[PDB]
Formats: sequence, C-alpha cells, structure tokens
Amino acid sequence: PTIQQLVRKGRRDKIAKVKTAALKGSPQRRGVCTRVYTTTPKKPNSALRKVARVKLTSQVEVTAYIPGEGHNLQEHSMVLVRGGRVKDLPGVRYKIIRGSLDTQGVKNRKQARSRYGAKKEK
Amino acid sequence: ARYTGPATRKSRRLGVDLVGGDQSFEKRPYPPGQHGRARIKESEYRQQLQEKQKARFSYGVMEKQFRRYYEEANRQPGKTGDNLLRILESRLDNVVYRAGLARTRRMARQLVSHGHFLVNGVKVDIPSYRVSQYDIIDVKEKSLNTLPFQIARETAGERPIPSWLQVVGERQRILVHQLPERAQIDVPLTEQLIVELYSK
Amino acid sequence: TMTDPIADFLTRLRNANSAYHDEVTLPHSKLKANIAEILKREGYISDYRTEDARVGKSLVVQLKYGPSRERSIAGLRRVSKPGLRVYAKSTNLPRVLGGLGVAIISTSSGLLTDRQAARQGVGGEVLAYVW
Amino acid sequence: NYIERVVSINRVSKVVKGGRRFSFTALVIVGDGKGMVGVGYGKAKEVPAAIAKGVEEARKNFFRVPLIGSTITHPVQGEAAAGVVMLRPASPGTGVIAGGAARAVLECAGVHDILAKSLGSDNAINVVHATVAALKLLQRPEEVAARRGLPIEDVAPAGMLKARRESEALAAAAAREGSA
RNA sequence: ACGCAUUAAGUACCCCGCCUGGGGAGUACGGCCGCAAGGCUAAAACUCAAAGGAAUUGACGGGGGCCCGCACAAGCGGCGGAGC
RNA sequence: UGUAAACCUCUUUCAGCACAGACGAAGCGCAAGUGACGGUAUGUGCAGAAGAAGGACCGGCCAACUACGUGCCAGCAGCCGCGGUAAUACGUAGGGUCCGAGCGUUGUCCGGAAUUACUGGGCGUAAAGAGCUCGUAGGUGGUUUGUCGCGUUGUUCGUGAAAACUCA
RNA sequence: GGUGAUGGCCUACCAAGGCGACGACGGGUAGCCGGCCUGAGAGGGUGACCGGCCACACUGGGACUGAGAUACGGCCCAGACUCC
Ligand SMILES: [Mg+2]
Ligand SMILES: [Mg+2]
Ligand SMILES: [Mg+2]
Ligand SMILES: [Mg+2]
Ligand SMILES: [Mg+2]
Ligand SMILES: [Mg+2]
Ligand SMILES: [Mg+2]
Ligand SMILES: [Mg+2]
Ligand SMILES: [Mg+2]
Ligand SMILES: [Mg+2]
Ligand SMILES: [Mg+2]
Ligand SMILES: [Mg+2]
Ligand SMILES: [Mg+2]
Ligand SMILES: [Mg+2]
Ligand SMILES: [Mg+2]
Ligand SMILES: [Mg+2]
Ligand SMILES: [Mg+2]
Ligand SMILES: [Mg+2]
Ligand SMILES: [Mg+2]
Ligand SMILES: [Mg+2]
Ligand SMILES: [Mg+2]
Ligand SMILES: [Mg+2]
Ligand SMILES: [Mg+2]
Ligand SMILES: [Mg+2]
Ligand SMILES: [Mg+2]
Ligand SMILES: [Mg+2]
Ligand SMILES: [Mg+2]
Ligand SMILES: [Mg+2]
Ligand SMILES: [Mg+2]
Ligand SMILES: [Mg+2]
Ligand SMILES: [Mg+2]
Ligand SMILES: [Mg+2]
Ligand SMILES: [Mg+2]
Ligand SMILES: [Mg+2]
Ligand SMILES: [Mg+2]
Ligand SMILES: [Mg+2]
Ligand SMILES: [Mg+2]
Ligand SMILES: [Mg+2]
Ligand SMILES: [Mg+2]
Ligand SMILES: [Mg+2]
Ligand SMILES: [Mg+2]
Ligand SMILES: [Mg+2]
Ligand SMILES: [Mg+2]
Ligand SMILES: [Mg+2]
Ligand SMILES: [Mg+2]
Ligand SMILES: [Mg+2]
Ligand SMILES: [Mg+2]
Ligand SMILES: [Mg+2]
Ligand SMILES: [Mg+2]
Ligand SMILES: [Mg+2]
Ligand SMILES: [Mg+2]
Ligand SMILES: [Mg+2]
Ligand SMILES: [Mg+2]
Repeated sequence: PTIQQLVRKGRRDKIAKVKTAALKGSPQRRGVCTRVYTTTPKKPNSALRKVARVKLTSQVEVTAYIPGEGHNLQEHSMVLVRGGRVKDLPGVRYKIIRGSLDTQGVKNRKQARSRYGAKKEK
Repeated sequence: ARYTGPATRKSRRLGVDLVGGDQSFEKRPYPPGQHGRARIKESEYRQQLQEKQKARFSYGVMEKQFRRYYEEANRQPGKTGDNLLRILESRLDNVVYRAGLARTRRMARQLVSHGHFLVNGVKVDIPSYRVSQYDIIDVKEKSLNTLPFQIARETAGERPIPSWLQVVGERQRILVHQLPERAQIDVPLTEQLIVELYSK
Repeated sequence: TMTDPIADFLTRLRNANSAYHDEVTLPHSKLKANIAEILKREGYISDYRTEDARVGKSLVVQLKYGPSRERSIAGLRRVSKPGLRVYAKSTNLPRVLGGLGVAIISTSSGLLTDRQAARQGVGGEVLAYVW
Repeated sequence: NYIERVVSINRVSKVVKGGRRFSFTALVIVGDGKGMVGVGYGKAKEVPAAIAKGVEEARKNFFRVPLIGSTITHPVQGEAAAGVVMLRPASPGTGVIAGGAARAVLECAGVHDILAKSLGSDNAINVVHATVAALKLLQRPEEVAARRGLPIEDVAPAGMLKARRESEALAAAAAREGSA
C-alpha cells in the first residue's frame, strides 16, 4: 500500500468478533429458568448433559450449562449465569454458578470446593 | 504473613541446601513425594521457576515485594541483576543474619518483629528495613539480657563476616562501608534466569 | 522514468558490488559529486571521477573489496525518497550499526557524515544508510 | 567444557506397503562459552541415537562469533530460512532475551545480554538457521577499519572504544588471576 | 517449493487496483446500469478449530514401457444330477 | 507424611489489661483560656506460644503422581482432546505444585497479533493486479547555469498551569 | 435598527451566490483535555479519582435583579409526578 493510498483510505483495524452476546459487556446476568432438559453432544463426544433455558434481565433467550453432579433446579427457578464456551454442546455458551441464590453446590465435594460453592468439613 | 510449615521440605524439594547444615537433606536428597524418582523433562520455564523459588525462600522474601525488588532494580540505572542482589542483601534481616547476630534469617525476622534493636538510636521493629550505606545498627539492653542473642554473639564463628560487613566488638556494632560487588558476594545461583522470568 | 537519480545511483553501486564489477558509469550531477565526496572521504568507494561524454558529463566509481575478496559495502537502503521524506533533529540523528555505519545527512553546511553532524550539533535530512 | 541443550525432539513416521514406520529426528546446539557455536540436527531410530548424531553434527559444524565485553556489537536483522529474527545488544545484568531456539543458540554461544524477537514462521529449525546466519553476518570493528582503509579511532565511537579497553583490561586481570 | 532467472518473482525507484481463516456469499437489503437475462458496489448474524499451497513415500488407476505363474490357449479327466 | 509431632529452654511483636501521653495552635482573644479527632496516634508496664491459615492446580502447553470407585454412563474442559472396565485428563483419597489474607471464575481493554504489516505484509498458483487502453483532478519529475528562502534544519532569549512520569 | 464591544445580532433594498469529491450536507455513536491501562517503541485502547474547561438542574420555554444568570435549593407560563 503506497503512502498516497494510505492517506486516501486510512488503515482500518479489525472489528472485534464479540463473544458472549447475552451479558452485553457485563461480568454477570441474573435469570430465571424456563425449562430443564438434556441434549446430545457432537459426534466425537457422546453423552447426556443437563442444560437449562433461562430468561435474562436483558431479555435474551440463551441456554446455560449445569455444572456439578446434582441440582435442585425446577422450572421457574431464579439463577445466576456466567460466561464460558462449551464445545460438546453447539448451542450452548453459558454456565450456571453453584452455591448462589437457589443453586447450591453438589454435596460430597471437597476438592475444588470453591469452584462449586461448598462448605468445609466439621 | 510468613511461612509456618516445615522448612526442610523446601530444601528437600529444591535439591540444594538452604540453611547449610541439613542432616536430613544429606540423608535423603530426593525431593518429597511418592514419585521422587520420576525423571524430569527439560524445561526452560521449569528451571527459571526453580531458580526463582530457591532465591525467594532463601531470602524469606514475599512474592509481590520481590517483584518489587525486580522492578526497582530495573528502575535503577545500573545492571538489573546486581541492583536486585544489592537491594535484597540490604535487608536488615540478611544484615543481621550475615553479621553473626542471627543464627537464621527467620530468627532475625522474629527478633526484628519483637523489636529488640535500636537503629541509629531510633526504635524499629520492622524486619524489612532498608539498610543504607554508612549506617549503624545497635542492640538494646533487653535484647542483651535475652539469652539466645548472647548465645548467637558467642557463636558467631561460622563463615566469616563478608568484606563490607564487620563487627567491631562485644557490643556487636554492625556498619557497612562500600558497595557490595557480585563477585565478592558470591551469592549462589545466577540472576540471568530470574531476570528472564520476570521479563517474560 | 528516471524519477529518483539518487536511488538509481545507489542501486547501481550495490548491484555492481554484487556482480563484482570495477567501474560503474552514471550521468554526472552536483548531488552525485558531493555524495561521492562523502563516500570517498569515508573510505567506501576507492575513488570516483567526472569525465565528458557524447552529450553530458558523467562519472565512474572505483570501489574496493576486502582483502579476502570481502565486499566493501554490504547493504544499501534509501530512507528519504520522493513522497516519503525523512528528517531528523539535532538529538535524534539516526544510528546505523550502532555507529558502525554512515548515514548521509543534509545539513546547512552541506552533506556531512553522522559523526560530523553529531559533533557540530547540526541536522537535516538523512540520505542513505550505507553498510 | 562444552554445552548441549535439547531443543526439539520430534516424532516422524514413514509409510510403506505394510503401514506406517515411526522415526525420530532431533536438533541440539553446542558451544564453548566464549563465542563458539555448534548446531547439529539428525534423524535416528530412537532418542539416544538421535542425540548422539545431533552432537556429532554440532561438533562437525562450528562457528566463531567475536563478542564485545559480554554482549553483541550491533543489532542484527537475521533474515533466512523461513523466519525473521532481530537482535539488539543489551546492557549487563539484563540478560539474553529471546524465544526458545534463539535462547538455546545464544546461551550456547555464551552471551549474557541480548534482545531478540522472532518475526514469523517460528519453526525451530528455520529459527536456528536464521540465528546462525545473523550471527555470522556480524562485523568486527577492527576488520571493518582494515577493509575501509580507515583507523580505529576515526571508525569506532569512543563509547565502544572504552568498552573494548575495559574488556581487555578485565581479560588481562583474569589471565593474571589464573596464572597466579 | 515447485520454479523465475536481463521479455525477472533480483537488487530500486514512481503511481494505481486489491486482501486479511473456511462456509455463509460475490449472496440477502440498498444504490447504479440494462428492455431483459443479469451485471456493477458490497453486508451482517450463526457454525466450523480447520480449509487451503508446493512438495516426500506409499496405496491404487477400466494411465504408459519391460517381465512371471495350468493365468490364458491347446489336451484328459473331472464336481455342480443320483445314492452313499 | 517428618524437625514434622509431643518434648526442654526462649522472645513474646499485634491483639488483652493499666500508666504516662503528645503536636496538629509565634495561629485567636486584651483576654487567662481556646483540639472533634481522642483520652486516640506514641512510649512504659502486667500474665500468658498462650487469641490466630486458607485457596486454586497436578495429561501437553504447565514448575506439581499415584492408588481407590463407576466405565460412550456419571462427567472434565482454556485448545488439543479425555471414559466402550484395569483413566497421571471423571470423583474420592493421600502425596505434591503455585499463591497467600487473600485464592479462583467470569467480563471489559492492550500484548504477543509483523493477525490491518509507517517503523513493519503480501498479490502464480495458498487472498488478492481490474480484461486492456487514452486521459481530468490529484501524485510525481531527465541537466546545468541565477535570487528571493515561504518545504527545511541553524541557533538566542521569548510560551508550554497545577497535578501525574523519569533523576537526586 | 441592536450589543458592555465589530459583525444578518435584527430590518430594507441591491447582486447570485456561498458551501461541495484536499469529502458538503445526511445517519449512529459520545462531554473535551492534563491524564489511566498496555506496548521497547511508534501505536492501540480509554476518560475511574484529582484537576483545567463544557453543558444540565422533574421535561419545554422566557425574562427581571446586577460588576457578574445555564440563575441547581431566584421568578412566570405549559405538561408529568406526588400531596393538601
Ligand atoms: Mg514483557
Ligand atoms: Mg540537479
Ligand atoms: Mg520506506
Ligand atoms: Mg527481505
Ligand atoms: Mg534459499
Ligand atoms: Mg509466521
Ligand atoms: Mg507461532
Ligand atoms: Mg522483468
Ligand atoms: Mg514480489
Ligand atoms: Mg473474515
Ligand atoms: Mg464474494
Ligand atoms: Mg443494489
Ligand atoms: Mg453487483
Ligand atoms: Mg501445492
Ligand atoms: Mg514427487
Ligand atoms: Mg484352460
Ligand atoms: Mg465334485
Ligand atoms: Mg458335486
Ligand atoms: Mg499542644
Ligand atoms: Mg506553643
Ligand atoms: Mg510502638
Ligand atoms: Mg506497649
Ligand atoms: Mg482442578
Ligand atoms: Mg509440569
Ligand atoms: Mg507436568
Ligand atoms: Mg477406573
Ligand atoms: Mg481433574
Ligand atoms: Mg500440595
Ligand atoms: Mg489482550
Ligand atoms: Mg503486511
Ligand atoms: Mg488463491
Ligand atoms: Mg487480479
Ligand atoms: Mg469485472
Ligand atoms: Mg531562520
Ligand atoms: Mg528562537
Ligand atoms: Mg519557549
Ligand atoms: Mg511545579
Ligand atoms: Mg513511566
Ligand atoms: Mg461601521
Ligand atoms: Mg453580523
Ligand atoms: Mg439592512
Ligand atoms: Mg454531553
Ligand atoms: Mg498524553
Ligand atoms: Mg511498542
Ligand atoms: Mg504502538
Ligand atoms: Mg479521551
Ligand atoms: Mg479542580
Ligand atoms: Mg475533572
Ligand atoms: Mg477560559
Ligand atoms: Mg435544561
Ligand atoms: Mg437557570
Ligand atoms: Mg441548588
Ligand atoms: Mg431547593
């Protein structure tokens, strides 16, 4: 690109491929569950995972992934959601923190307790 | 906060002596762990981290303020490595440990936290003092009456006082004169990898 | 279109050094003469000269090579060119090979080497980075 | 005393009628510590043989790079193979900063203050090729003056003149210490 | 890299077009041109973690040259019919 | 696991309990006195190791490994990818690693990204030269003879707030 | 004519021009800056606090007071909100 072309056109930088559209730039959004169901990951990995469809304060319909092993989520349960991709599920881009609001951390966890929100032993 | 766990674990995992008189190390040099025999793959980051940890626990310095060491050394116009070693040897803890008034750096830190010393006639009870040049370090009457300090002052017959450091008499007055030089200090390990890891 | 005589002359010099020539013939000009002044006094060109041709005065350049066949000039790149022109202040004079190179600077006195300009405190336009 | 640093042990496989045949090739750099660089890359049927061939190749292929004090002379544009590497002499204590292969070769050469930055196509073999090419592209001020028919004071700046004088005095002191 | 190698992709100079992972799609909307077929200018979302280039050896080819086997041809006698 | 632990000596910072206890005020008044903070900061004493440690990671990147429990389930996960009975990748255990009164997750922004290539990209096929011309504007100029110096650097004092960065 | 002060600030008449592809006017975005984060650098992002300016005061307007009005808790009118 010659100098005159540079002056004529200006150099345009990449437009960011923004991910995690739901929070619209927020580190957190609060939502209410609409359904609880299961889905089958892509061909390389087959399983039966648990995903929840939640209504957001930002009025966006996006599924979220259910961590841990056991959950107490039934339809119309206020929940908390964070940002994170998931490759096994193609239409999933969100997690659901445990130990906050009505979602508690699965019992019997002592390793990586902080990530799932569990208390100590006594 | 300081380290409260076992101290010999550090030498055992590090593969080199820290205090210097370890019977346990010479009994079993292999680092702790049910697999202290597994071969370790070559890693430049691994070795840089190894050197960083050894130096840090050797000087008892906390991770953040030792990053502060490294950035300050960069700030000074001299060479970063020797600037860092100067500023970390300037620690009052290391001063007392190497002047024969402290058996171990941890004990020097314990005594400084207790506050039994007078520096230039002003009471001080902080371990990480900045010992400038030409300064003078004292010891006060209750410290004198303290038993273990007496034992240390009669036991200071180990590795002799380095060049710029010296003790003048029974009262154990410590005074530094000139600029410590890397070659004469002969502090172990090489600043090369420390500076590389922090410049990462 | 010969739209950059300085660039063409430098290209001819470096190409002749690559092809292992001895004499390079170019149309003569005042700028060519003074640049030859600079390079010869620095010791990169063994000697220049200005002659007369069928139409216009020209010049032939005599180079040297290192005792082991070594090339005299390694790289030649222009800096201030038609369109993109570069100048420098008294303090920001360019550094080439950490001083091992010579940058031709146009200053009020004329064209002088980087060291001459730095010692005189004068500045101008850097012509070519010669190494 | 020589230095050997393992940089890249690789797995390769070749296919013939029966199927796939696995293989090994390795690269390693050797240096003395005063500015002698030796590289060797070879293939073999397993790691020990690969390393043996690599050390043999490194010994066979050597090179000497005149250093100033403890740092390179001027910045080097290392263009060769498939990567682009640039180098900049440094002040002391800062160290020798670069990528993996760059540091392998440089610490083998023995330098202790240098800056490098790989600029594309970082494959280790090409990177090392470019480092060696740049390192051999260095210039010695004395030989530059000799070629240009110009003397040391007029050719070389006073700063590196004094640096070379101090390095010479330090070398003389080290020789005296060793002899005594 | 295959290759170019003074009628350069070499070493420079001057200007102009153009590109920034693959689909989506040179397509949807829009503006312009055309009587049209359509042409010109030129998007986003969502999905994939790779698609592509020259080149190494295989493998194979209803691709070529040189070779061998009751492979073919010439002969006898056969099983696939029945019982066993 | 471990000098770790109990053990024998020690100092007991800081919190606990008391004493003294500032300056912050040549400041104000023709008045005798004027301090919320605070009866704190700060010194001196009293008995006591006595009141005091957790979090993430340990497949490669990536310094940290093994066994126990279920095996294409239950699940992990940053990318590669990890379980179809004997997992260093799931969970439990130990053990180890990093960090630390903070430790992780998430999200925004720079970097490596030379991955918008001025420094500092490419155009044959990997993405790209339009299909090829004349030619307006713009961009650019084959030589030397001549001045004004508006492109330019040349220096002198003359502006650049404080605050922030760099030196002491 | 008007302003503390020149001037389409306002009025009348004359001429048809002025701004425009070294991007007018249009659309979405958003207080500017000394600065903050990053980067060796150029550069990218960004405007927390402090500070230098700007504009705003339930939404839309206008005017008085004076050396000094966008007049936040000064005035009037209109809408909304709440209340007697
Ligand atoms: Mg860095
Ligand atoms: Mg001319
Ligand atoms: Mg250029
Ligand atoms: Mg090149
Ligand atoms: Mg080549
Ligand atoms: Mg590359
Ligand atoms: Mg890379
Ligand atoms: Mg050509
Ligand atoms: Mg090209
Ligand atoms: Mg794209
Ligand atoms: Mg298209
Ligand atoms: Mg259209
Ligand atoms: Mg079209
Ligand atoms: Mg190809
Ligand atoms: Mg082939
Ligand atoms: Mg037959
Ligand atoms: Mg038969
Ligand atoms: Mg039959
Ligand atoms: Mg007072
Ligand atoms: Mg007083
Ligand atoms: Mg006190
Ligand atoms: Mg007290
Ligand atoms: Mg974990
Ligand atoms: Mg590891
Ligand atoms: Mg590992
Ligand atoms: Mg199992
Ligand atoms: Mg795990
Ligand atoms: Mg551990
Ligand atoms: Mg970033
Ligand atoms: Mg580019
Ligand atoms: Mg293509
Ligand atoms: Mg084309
Ligand atoms: Mg076309
Ligand atoms: Mg002037
Ligand atoms: Mg002036
Ligand atoms: Mg000024
Ligand atoms: Mg000031
Ligand atoms: Mg700074
Ligand atoms: Mg008038
Ligand atoms: Mg007017
Ligand atoms: Mg009028
Ligand atoms: Mg505004
Ligand atoms: Mg600024
Ligand atoms: Mg930078
Ligand atoms: Mg920059
Ligand atoms: Mg701004
Ligand atoms: Mg202010
Ligand atoms: Mg402000
Ligand atoms: Mg003003
Ligand atoms: Mg208003
Ligand atoms: Mg008002
Ligand atoms: Mg108000
Ligand atoms: Mg009011």
